[PDB]
Amino acid sequence: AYTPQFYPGATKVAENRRNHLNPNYELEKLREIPDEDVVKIMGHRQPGEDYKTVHPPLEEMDFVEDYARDLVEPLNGAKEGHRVRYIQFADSMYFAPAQPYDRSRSYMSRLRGVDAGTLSGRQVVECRESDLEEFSKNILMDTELFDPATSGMRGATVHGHSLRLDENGMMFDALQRCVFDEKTGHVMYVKDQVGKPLDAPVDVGEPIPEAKLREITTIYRNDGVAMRADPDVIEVVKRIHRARTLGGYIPTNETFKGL
Amino acid sequence: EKRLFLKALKEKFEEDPKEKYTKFYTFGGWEQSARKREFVEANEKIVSEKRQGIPLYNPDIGVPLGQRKLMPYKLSNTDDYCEGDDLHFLNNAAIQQLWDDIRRTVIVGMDTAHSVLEKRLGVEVTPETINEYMHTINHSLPGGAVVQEHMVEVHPSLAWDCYARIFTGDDELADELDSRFLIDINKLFPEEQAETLKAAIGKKTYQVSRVPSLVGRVCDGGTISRWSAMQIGMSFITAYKLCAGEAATADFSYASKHADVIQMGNALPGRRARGPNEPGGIRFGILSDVVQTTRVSEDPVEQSLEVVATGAALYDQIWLGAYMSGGIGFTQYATASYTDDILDDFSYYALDYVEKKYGRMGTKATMDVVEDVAGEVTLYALEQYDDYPALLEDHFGGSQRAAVAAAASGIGVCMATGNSNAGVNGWYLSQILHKEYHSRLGFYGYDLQDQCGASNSLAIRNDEAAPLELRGPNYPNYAMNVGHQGEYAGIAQAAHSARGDAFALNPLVKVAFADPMLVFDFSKPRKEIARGALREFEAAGERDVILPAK
Amino acid sequence: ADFSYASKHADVIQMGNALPGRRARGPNEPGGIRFGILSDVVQTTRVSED
Amino acid sequence: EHMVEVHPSLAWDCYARIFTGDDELADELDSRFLIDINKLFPEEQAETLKA
Amino acid sequence: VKYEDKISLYDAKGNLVAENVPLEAISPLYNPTIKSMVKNIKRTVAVNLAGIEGTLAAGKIGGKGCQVPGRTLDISAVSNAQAIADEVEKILKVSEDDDTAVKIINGGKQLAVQVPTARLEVAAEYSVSMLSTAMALKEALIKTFNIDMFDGSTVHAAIVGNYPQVMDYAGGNIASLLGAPSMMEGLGYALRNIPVNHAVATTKKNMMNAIAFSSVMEQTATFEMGDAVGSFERQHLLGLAYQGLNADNLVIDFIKANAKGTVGSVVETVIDRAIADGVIVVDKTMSSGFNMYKPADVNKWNAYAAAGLVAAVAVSCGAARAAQNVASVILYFNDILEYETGLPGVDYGRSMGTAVGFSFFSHSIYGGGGPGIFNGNHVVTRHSKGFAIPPVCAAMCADAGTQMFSPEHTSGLVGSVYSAFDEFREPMKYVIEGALSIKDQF
Amino acid sequence: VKYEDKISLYDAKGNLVAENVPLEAISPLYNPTIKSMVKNIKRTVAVNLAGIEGTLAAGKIGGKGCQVPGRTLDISAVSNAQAIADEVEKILKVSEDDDTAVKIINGGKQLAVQVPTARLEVAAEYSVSMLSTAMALKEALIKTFNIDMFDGSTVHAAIVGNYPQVMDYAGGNIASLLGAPSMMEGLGYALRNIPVNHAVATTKKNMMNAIAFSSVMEQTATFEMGDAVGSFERQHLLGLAYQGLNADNLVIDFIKANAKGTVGSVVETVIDRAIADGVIVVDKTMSSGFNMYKPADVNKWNAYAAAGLVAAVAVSCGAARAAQNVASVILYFNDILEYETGLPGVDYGRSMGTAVGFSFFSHSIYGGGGPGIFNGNHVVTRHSKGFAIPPVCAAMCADAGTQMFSPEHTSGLVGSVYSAFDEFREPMKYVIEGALSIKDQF
Ligand code: F43
Ligand SMILES: C[C@@H](OP(=O)(O)O)[C@H](NC(=O)/C=C\CCCCSSCCS(=O)(=O)O)C(=O)O
Ligand SMILES: C[C@@H](OP(=O)(O)O)[C@H](NC(=O)CCCCCCS)C(=O)O
Ligand SMILES: O=S(=O)(O)CCS
Repeated sequence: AYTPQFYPGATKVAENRRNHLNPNYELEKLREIPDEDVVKIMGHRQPGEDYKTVHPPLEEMDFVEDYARDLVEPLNGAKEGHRVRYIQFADSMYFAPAQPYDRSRSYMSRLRGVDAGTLSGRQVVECRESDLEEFSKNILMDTELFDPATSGMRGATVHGHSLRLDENGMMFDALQRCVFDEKTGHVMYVKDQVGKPLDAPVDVGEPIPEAKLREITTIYRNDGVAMRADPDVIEVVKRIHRARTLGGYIPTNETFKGL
Repeated sequence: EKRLFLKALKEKFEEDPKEKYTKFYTFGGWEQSARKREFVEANEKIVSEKRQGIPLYNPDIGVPLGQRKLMPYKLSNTDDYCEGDDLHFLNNAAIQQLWDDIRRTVIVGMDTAHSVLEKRLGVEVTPETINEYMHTINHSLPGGAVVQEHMVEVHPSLAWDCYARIFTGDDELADELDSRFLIDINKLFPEEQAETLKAAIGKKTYQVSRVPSLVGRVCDGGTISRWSAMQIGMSFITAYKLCAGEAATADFSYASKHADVIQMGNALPGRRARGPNEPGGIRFGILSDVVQTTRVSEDPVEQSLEVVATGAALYDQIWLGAYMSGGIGFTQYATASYTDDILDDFSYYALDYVEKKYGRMGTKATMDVVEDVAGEVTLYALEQYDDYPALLEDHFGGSQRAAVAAAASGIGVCMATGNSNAGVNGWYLSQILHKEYHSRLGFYGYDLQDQCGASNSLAIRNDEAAPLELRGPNYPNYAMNVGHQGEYAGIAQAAHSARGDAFALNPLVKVAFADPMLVFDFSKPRKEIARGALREFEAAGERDVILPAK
Repeated sequence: ADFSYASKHADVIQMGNALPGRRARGPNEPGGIRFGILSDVVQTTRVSED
Repeated sequence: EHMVEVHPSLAWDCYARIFTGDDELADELDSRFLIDINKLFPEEQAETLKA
Repeated sequence: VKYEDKISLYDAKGNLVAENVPLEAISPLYNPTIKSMVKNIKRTVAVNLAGIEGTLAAGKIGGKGCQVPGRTLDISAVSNAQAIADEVEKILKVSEDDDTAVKIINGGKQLAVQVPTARLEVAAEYSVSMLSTAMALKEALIKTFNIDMFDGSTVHAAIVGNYPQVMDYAGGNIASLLGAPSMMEGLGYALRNIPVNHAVATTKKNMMNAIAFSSVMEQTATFEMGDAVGSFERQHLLGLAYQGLNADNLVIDFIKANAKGTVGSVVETVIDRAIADGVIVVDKTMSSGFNMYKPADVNKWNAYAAAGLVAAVAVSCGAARAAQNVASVILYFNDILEYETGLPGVDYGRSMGTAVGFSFFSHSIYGGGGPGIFNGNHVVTRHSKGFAIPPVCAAMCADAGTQMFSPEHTSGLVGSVYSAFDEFREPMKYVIEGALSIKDQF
Repeated sequence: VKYEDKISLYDAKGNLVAENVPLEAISPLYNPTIKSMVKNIKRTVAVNLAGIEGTLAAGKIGGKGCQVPGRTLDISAVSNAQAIADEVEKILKVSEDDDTAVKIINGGKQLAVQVPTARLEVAAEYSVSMLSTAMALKEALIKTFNIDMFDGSTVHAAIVGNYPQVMDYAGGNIASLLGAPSMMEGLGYALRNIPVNHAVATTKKNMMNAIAFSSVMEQTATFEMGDAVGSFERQHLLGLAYQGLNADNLVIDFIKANAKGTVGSVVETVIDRAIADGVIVVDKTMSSGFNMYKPADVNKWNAYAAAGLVAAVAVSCGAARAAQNVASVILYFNDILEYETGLPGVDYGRSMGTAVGFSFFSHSIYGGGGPGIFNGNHVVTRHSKGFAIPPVCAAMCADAGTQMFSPEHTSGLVGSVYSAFDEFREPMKYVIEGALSIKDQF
């Protein structure tokens, strides 16, 4: 077969990107947030009530016979017929454990039937509500992919990915969804991801120490690991650029001899 | 004999209007006109200060102007006189605002957006929510940015003419909505007209967005639709807070700003390459619906003549005058249709003849009625030109005579039959009868569409057939030549004024342009052009707050 | 007519070309100005050597 | 004869200028309407533009 | 022959049909089926008789919210509709052994007229079909019901609608698959006008047939645009064969191998197949591992990547049973492949750019419409030369009714008209048969 | 078959060819020569190799007065014209035996290429020829002179001038008889976009052949626009037969009868011939003694009037030997005919109006120019459906050199390239032959 590498490079940032891309790598979990708490922060449905449906279950609806369409096993949320919801994250440029394009690549490499979108200060993944909650609790929130200080589950107003951290090391938030409790040293979500307040704040753990952030981050920085310290990634990027240029000029084996 | 144009001829000409002789070369040249002297002084000051000695205006070169008496111009149905220079579209702010108000208007229907919000997005839609959305769009349309101080915004005083209005055929929703930004059909139209317009519109809700004039000044006419759509989308996603995903937001965006958009004009192809909301894309029925005289007047001739004046001032003066030719322009071509009561007198005679012979709308459109009505009106108009030498001096160009007589004939035929194509056929017959009568017509080619018209009036071929309401400046015969389109719009309006119709082509445009918030009130275009010629018209789009005072 | 044709198209230089069809815009619009034309519009080349 | 005209105050920015790569023709031309390549451009740039 | 490439043809069920088929047997310039579909698209016009009757009865001439009082004609077009069809066929008829097919649809409320090819052999463009049909319809309506001479303009407005003023058919009741040539994105862009929803509805929501239809149209258009000329012809032929016609069964094989998989697993299977087939080899091994890969066959690698892109779209959208994933799937399939192998993606980044276009066109408030209305004649989706659109057909075929722009909403009339033709309903099977009929001439 | 009226056939010298030829024998839908002309006009492209060499040598890419310093290539296209033509033929060839030809013109200074018809069968429009030729030229120039990879952009700008930014070929050195589809002012106007100068230069300034070429193109366009279908077809068939091919020798007879005459004499001759042939009869005698006439055959009277209009234009512009009288002659022939007989003009006033606009724009400041720059696609001369342009072509053929925008100034490359084909140069003698071939099939 083919044993897949996942990313070029020898630095810690490249290794962390490879770990995020690897579906067989078990992400280290750093907190325990109950499923109902994740649902409450998500703010789409009330925990304990049934999922709303967009269409009848796939068994009830009638489809034409399609051999190729029936080869793919559908998600359970699709099998029942649940509405497609989203979960959005903002990542700080100051050593956040996960970054937008890294998040999107890991999502499309690890999860089934997801819709990932990448912005400079935003990253959103859309899926059927039940499966979305499942992998939001299992992977997105409980593992090293999330830091309650440098990253934040937030829709609506996203801003602060490029700003400096506040006095507690937390990313700037214009809505203040999460606050720092100095008595216990934990971050508490006082609002859900869109901005409506929660009746009971939910403890999402304490901020990851900066020393661990330096080791688990996936961003290149002059103060941290710089791309100049990882010439292998730059060479691969330049190779991709040259291959694109040669293919767009004349796509033959002779023009690719100058690769 | 009593004629409607007699009083203007008495005021304009010192001799008797029936007198066949006068004297020339004794008026001092351009000094006989105050406007020319003001231009000379302004030119001297401007050259010396701003131009650093480069000459700008030199009356001494070219034709010696003012060899004859430069007549003043009345405005039909108005008791005020102005020089011909004040009626130039560049010197008249009223005409500029007339075009600005039409250019910056986009009508968007909000029923698919409401249905998508209710069902797909799971958000309730109530009259309170509609009022909140109207507040949001009114703040955001000119230059606003909602709850975002860090975002750059346009100076509010720079867009004081920008409004977002709403109207609906649903009575209960109409009275549940805020009257601050509602176009009330019931209180703006007569009872029968309001009922007809509500029946035609239905039980649907529409929003009218008036993009600020400055946006159309800096950019082109195709900017208006994009500006409206962007601001509508922003206001919709701000007022209504939706926790759905982003694909659903794309469906909502289509439903809200690309589903029921009504534009004033279409884009033009080939050598007239232009975007939408340009005067060459406005159909004659659309322009008839823009003018609101059916609201305040029951006289069919006046209703047709207001549309004639608006169409002249737009098509001949702005569109063909500058958009297509440029230069001094075609002011005296269009003013001949709305300055003195010559066209008013001819159209009133045509209406009287039709009422006496065929009744108000007492005949089906046949060839014989077209021929006899058009011939009678043309003969009357031509003999009126013959026996009043001052009238012939006033309309010195044959084009500013052929168009007036043919418009009278077409309006008469449209009164008699109620069919616009019959009216245009009468127009063409009048044109050829005029040519045979006076051994004369307009300019060179000028009658390209008048020799081609008779065959294309009732044609059924692909590029030749269209109802006169669906025709416009992009119609292949009407594409180039001046002196026709403004009268074609009036004939199209007269086709419906004979039936007492509340609208001609689009009820939504008729309701949208009844808005009291418009700078140019389309109820009396002639009066507003008169006001603009007197430098008493407050136009929009002026960058006074971003310019130095010195 | 010869003068008119010359000045309307034979010897005329437009800042921006027309954009007929989907774009639907006339000539001398900012969407028709090429990058070299805008480079030639700026006159810093004749007043500075940097 | 008998035209209306636009207000000169609204067209003070309207200019018709003439420039030529022919130096002999540019010599006996009214400098009011002339865009002088020699005066506005350095020597090498003026020569390149004229060529 | 000039191409030594051989392909094995598989049907939509994954069964072998033929082996060692020359690559040019599926070329648009050689395949009889593609020629027939192009001719039929050019000469087929759909008429809405019920729409004409409704517009004339209410005087609804003129477009969006337009209505002319007093210009109302009360005719029974749907009641007659055999008489009208006979008159239209008689007018459009050129000879006796002549196509001139006019057929009744939905019991009289629609007409499917096929203009004879004789009127198109002496036409420089395809617009003769719609204009001739409109003229014949106007004459038939004026003659059947004795319309007065002063209402022919009303009849014309009801049939065509604003045409002399608006150079198009906006408020009319006559339609065709190709738009006006003056309203194209570029020169030769006429054939990239059929949206994804039309392709899905014509094939009756069959994944492989819709993919084949979209790919055939897109690659024939690339041949028309002059793109598939000289050195690019091989790449476009391989793209068509491997992305649309399921050559070597790559799409079905990848889908079967990733029934429970993700986009990353599809990328892994694609790279494994490319390595096993000799398409790509190891360029060099860097210091930090990561043996770089270079293509031993550039065009074949592009074709393999396109087939894998279609398979990844099918896998993801069959897992979600929603058609909203297409943009992200294409974008991040290309991204993962590029940064996994060091190789270029599908169409050398043009597929990724078009996927970004899809993303911002269907996922925001500055988004507009859904994936069902995607076509190559748009400013947003024109950038990929027939490599990003066919996967959207699979995505929309896999959708379980969660889209506002569903094929049933936007392409019912199109499906009813063009589903009668066998080459349109099952493009894959008949294209394969046509390729088989010209196997021996190469 | 459906038309029972026969016509005679005379050559350009007035000699009889055949009698009792059915009217449909010259129809665009039946005549093989017209079909061949339409097919060949879509695939023939003119290449200016000397222009390419000059543009590349001086960096004249960009268009009017545009130079890009630094982007200068020194190539010898004219010297290597044979090799370039061979490479272009190899690139454009479909299989072996297609009708692909690249002939050498003016010692390699020009190229006349004909893309194969197989490349146009699967094409929706005619733009495939120019784009394919541009791509073939780019590849041939790149692989003949080893042009750097960073200069293919300059080569493309030399061949087509601004195409991605300007949807046209304006600054390029490639041309065709038909204009770009984006320049059409109406649907079906593709065949109307051939300027008068192009037609005159193609026929080498032969009056009768230029008339035949222009009339064939205009009437085939009217067929394409859908105008000549149903009850309108006979009028255009007779207009093509009589005005364009002098069916009954009407044009030559009128010119012979008015060798030293004026327009009024031509009008009198036309009326006398129409009365003698029974086409028109006396309707009534008025009180003043005026004899009002009515047409016994409306379409035959239209054809007679059109032939007389062509004859009058020929007589007047041959007496003056200047082509600036066209608009006045076309206007006043109809103007005096209508008020001499009481009968409608050549096209029910549609040609007279075209003349009233032609007189506008040929003698004023508002646009237009010389008569040679007008065409059926022009906004000024699009109004007459194929009855006004052939007279303009005849008059421009009769010109002695008083026009600045002569065919030599405007159509040098197009005329020289398209004059090499006998079908385009002498359309009269080949359309007559095509009609004779199918004489017995009706
Ligand atoms: C030079 C032209 C050719 C042409 O393309 N346009 C001209 C001139 C042009 C210029 C006038 C320039 C200036 O002020 O000196 C403009 C304004 C077009 C422009 N944007 O430059 C114009 N005419 Ni004209 N032009 C007009 C008219 C006319 C009437 C004049 C009737 C007559 O007394 O003989 C005649 C046509 C005719 O053949 O009959 C006419 C001709 C002509 N017109 C003839 C010859 C003029 C001559 O006297 O030597 N104009 C009129 O009939 C009134 C409206 C008037 C237009 C301006 C306005 O509306 O104020 C003006 C419209
Ligand atoms: C063709 C059109 O895209 P559309 O067809 O998807 O509207 C194209 N772009 C648009 O989407 C429309 C407007 C530009 C908006 C871009 C603003 S960038 S700032 C917002 C960032 S975010 O909203 O994505 O987070 C245009 O009109 O320029
Ligand atoms: C004919 C055509 O001129 P061109 O020869 O194409 O430049 C056309 N002019 C016009 O339409 C002139 C209309 C306004 C001036 C005359 C009004 S009577 C145009 O500008 O596209
Ligand atoms: O009279 S011309 O046709 O020259 C122009 C009229 S302004």
